Amino acid sequence: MVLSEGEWQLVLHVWAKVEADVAGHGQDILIRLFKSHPEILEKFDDLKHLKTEAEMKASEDLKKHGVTVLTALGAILKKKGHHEAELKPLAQSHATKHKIPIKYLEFFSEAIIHVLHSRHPGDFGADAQGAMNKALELFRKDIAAKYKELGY
Ligand code: HEM
Repeated sequence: MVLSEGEWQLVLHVWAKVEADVAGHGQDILIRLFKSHPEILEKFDDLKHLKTEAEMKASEDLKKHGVTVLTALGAILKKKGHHEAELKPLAQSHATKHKIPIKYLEFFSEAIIHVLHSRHPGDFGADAQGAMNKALELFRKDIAAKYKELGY
């Protein structure tokens, strides 16, 4: 699958709203993800004790993890599908060290999309919704293949 330049433009236009407050979006996305999927919280040894929303918002460690994922994903999206080099070390760490099943990445994509609908609807209309679905599907397809390429 291959996105048009117009689709990438819609993706990166709403992504620019995320990067206006990366830490705040990271908190929102991760808190949504951890509440929807408590099994994912269990994968973070430094976070897995967290329970309340106030506790999650107070955690400097959670905030750092939100910045790390959104910064890496932003760099990948700006490759507009030419992301082989970026996906290799991510597959290695997430498959073999963090032990993240591939389906968890779909739950992360769902949390991104939920936060974009809530925060930035004026930049997330019908066309941009479709384009973001496609960009995250392409990311998931390609990283799932990288998981397999490493034997996981
Ligand atoms: C449900 C989805 C995911 C889970 C559960 C997960 C889990 C983790 C964990 C446990 C760590 C190690 C944290 C630490 O102890 O310092 C980590 C690191 C990291 N994650 Fe994720 N991750 C997910 C998705 C992603 C995605 C989609 C990206 C980028 C597009 C990403 C980028 C990173 C980066 C850059 C690091 C630091 C370096 C590395 O270990 O590769 N993560 N992740």
